Amino acid sequence: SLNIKEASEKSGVSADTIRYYERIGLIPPIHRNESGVRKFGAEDLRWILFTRQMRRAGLSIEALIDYLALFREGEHTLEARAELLKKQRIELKNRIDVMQEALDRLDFKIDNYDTHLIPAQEELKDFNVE
Amino acid sequence: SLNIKEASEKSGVSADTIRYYERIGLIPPIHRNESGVRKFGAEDLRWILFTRQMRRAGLSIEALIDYLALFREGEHTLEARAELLKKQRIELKNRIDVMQEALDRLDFKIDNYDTHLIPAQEELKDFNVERS
Ligand code: MED
Ligand code: NA
Repeated sequence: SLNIKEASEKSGVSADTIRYYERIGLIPPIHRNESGVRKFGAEDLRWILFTRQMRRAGLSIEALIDYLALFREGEHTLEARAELLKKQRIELKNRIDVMQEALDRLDFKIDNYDTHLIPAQEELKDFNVE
Repeated sequence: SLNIKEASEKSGVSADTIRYYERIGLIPPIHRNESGVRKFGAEDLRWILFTRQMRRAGLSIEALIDYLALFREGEHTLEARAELLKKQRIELKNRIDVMQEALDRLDFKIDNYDTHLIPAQEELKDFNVERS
């Protein structure tokens, strides 16, 4: 198993972020060895990586906290977990759709520079009139 | 002409957000009337709308300020403006692709629940009624 410094280097998540994840219930409680120190197993690293990934994708701490809490309650929460993730999925896909509309807008503007504005050496206003 | 209240309503952007965009150079300076109040035209609204959409997509405030600055400088900056947009495009595409990775991960986990874990639980409940 890994100590926290090793877990940080492996996950690309800072040691203090890992401490925070555990304290507020984003990742399961971590084993403490005889000397009082955290020792991280494979499933701990998987929770760390999942948290890092979902947070960077915009899922809130509060949803992720709820999901781990249901997970720790065991099999009687399977249906509530599938539902929670399905709600997060729709929200995420909506965020993706928003971002893609902006990328499409940027692509249109860039095509306009490449195809029209730069060859004419004209601003869009200029060019539109002609 | 629109006033700021009209421009805020039409653009879906708060009046204080509009004032902030002008103040820091995200949108071009707005014409003032004889009273000193702002009067908005169509290109103003087009800039407010572009700014809002781009900021919401995470384009940096500093990139958008540079883009307007180039625009205001004139025709000689056209190539530099396309390069700026192209750089922002790459970075936005990368952000989207990372979000899509996360979505694929949620779908995988959701398929495991709906395909495997829940019907497994359901099958056991049936076994237990049809054995009782
Ligand atoms: C470390 S996240 C694992 C997610 C798990 N609860 C599942 O059933 O797919
Ligand atoms: Na070890």
